[PDB]
Amino acid sequence: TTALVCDNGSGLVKAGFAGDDAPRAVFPSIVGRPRHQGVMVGMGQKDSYVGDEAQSKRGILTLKYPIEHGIITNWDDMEKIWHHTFYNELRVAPEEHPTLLTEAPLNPKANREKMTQIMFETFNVPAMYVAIQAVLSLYASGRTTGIVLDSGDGVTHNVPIYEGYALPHAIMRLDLAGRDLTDYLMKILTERGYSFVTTAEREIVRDIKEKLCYVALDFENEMATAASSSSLEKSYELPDGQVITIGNERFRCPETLFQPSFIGMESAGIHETTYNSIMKCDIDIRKDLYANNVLSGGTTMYPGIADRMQKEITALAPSTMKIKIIAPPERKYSVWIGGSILASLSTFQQMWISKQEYDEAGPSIVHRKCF
Amino acid sequence: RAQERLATALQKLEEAEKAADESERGMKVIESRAQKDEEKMEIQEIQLKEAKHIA
Amino acid sequence: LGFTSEEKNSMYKLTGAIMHFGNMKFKLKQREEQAEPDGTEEADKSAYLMGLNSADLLKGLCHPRVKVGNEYVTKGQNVQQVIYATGALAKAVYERMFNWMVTRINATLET
Ligand SMILES: Nc1ncnc2c1ncn2[C@@H]1O[C@H](COP(=O)(O)OP(=O)(O)O)[C@@H](O)[C@H]1O
Repeated sequence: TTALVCDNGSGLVKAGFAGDDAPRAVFPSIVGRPRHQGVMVGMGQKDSYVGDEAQSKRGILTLKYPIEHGIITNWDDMEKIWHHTFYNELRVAPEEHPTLLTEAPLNPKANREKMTQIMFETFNVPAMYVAIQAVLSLYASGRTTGIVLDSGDGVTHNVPIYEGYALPHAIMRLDLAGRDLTDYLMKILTERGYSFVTTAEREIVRDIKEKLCYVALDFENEMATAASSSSLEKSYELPDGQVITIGNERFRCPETLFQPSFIGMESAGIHETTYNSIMKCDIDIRKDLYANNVLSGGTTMYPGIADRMQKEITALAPSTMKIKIIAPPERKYSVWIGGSILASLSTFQQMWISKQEYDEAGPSIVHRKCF
Repeated sequence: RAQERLATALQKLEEAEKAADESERGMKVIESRAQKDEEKMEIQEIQLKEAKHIA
Repeated sequence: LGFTSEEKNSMYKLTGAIMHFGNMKFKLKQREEQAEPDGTEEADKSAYLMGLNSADLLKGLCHPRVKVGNEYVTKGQNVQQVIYATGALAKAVYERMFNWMVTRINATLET
């Protein structure tokens, strides 16, 4: 028997089998519904497209995300997403496969409980288990000690771990992520006359961000050089034309991660919440944590983010300490890699939540020692 | 009109191969400069370690 | 036996390539955890034997590419990982040549 590893996240579902090097099914977690009339009789069109199919018909659908900030807010849409993942992208019968799911730290309890209730009643899996994303990042990184910064698409968090013991009082969670960066980039593109208002134009803006944005090493000097020269201007070709020219908002967008006041948040940047989690930990492990600062998730994929975060954390920490930032090239999939590793471990086979345990104890079995 | 946009396509091809050969020569000179930079930065990282050790 | 002289020549050279795999040398990078080759001579000669490009084989050892859905992303490696990969490659090619030699033997014997 094999276990499935479904890493949902907020905006990119990626699933596969336990024991592979990568997910075999990566698609956006969107559910589209047609918003126009529909004239051709006999077209036999459907009522809701999910996944990558909804990306080809953006000009006709209104796109919803069923997961806002880690939290699932539309259970019907999420059930559709899971059905698509099981039957159309993977082509497996979920009644004969254990399933490992992930979630972010410090979410509501009903999210997790309703998740397992769905997975047992509707999809009828034999076993299941929910894992923290940062722990799986640390498995895939090849470490057992380090502070992991997992910037996804809805939520960012730090989780310090030492020798396999997680320090729950030092976990930080921040609701600034790729979706907020996309909204900020849409808002500041209007300074040059481009306007993207539709949910289908949000995707165009996301592709722009992924392809052109980067983190500046020195924000003020980059602003000065963009004001003076014109060597930063880069062009992008929309699905039609009118190539858009992007100047300093190439790096003003991801700078929101280090200055969350740009989008009117009160909190501090990711470098500063990382340092604060460190100083929140004990004193005997701070050196190892400084030396094992692990990045993962898609929002950590900008060019220059590792160097920027090292500069900031080095300016913060004492001078006698060597700061190191681990940023693999397969960061975007680290949670899935770690999930596959963990589910393939033979020690883990006693940690699943079997269906009989659930039937006898209710969905409360999930927060129990069966974590 | 076919020969017209044809001639423009050909002159675009000329200047485009110009841009391409500039791309390749530039990337050669810049990869040489790069390798030089990493040689320098590694030798100076080792020298920084030596200095802190003597300190 | 049924097989030509070129084929014995290829067998011998393949075994010599397996022998040349062992002397490869890798170092960590400047301020990262990535493996990069310092010695390239045995790499060049092993590629010239194997029928591949030396730079291409070095790139394939230091930076594997894996399939994530419909895209390819490059995986990172350190010295221990690249050494384990080299050893597994050598064991694989040897065992492969062995099994195929047995197939050739059985084809010669076949009535
Ligand atoms: N190369 C890139 N540069 C910048 N941002 C990226 C890049 N690739 C993906 N992203 C951002 O990462 C987000 C997806 O992150 P992901 O790892 O899928 O998190 P989740 O799985 O929780 O949705 C997207 O919103 C996208 O904007």
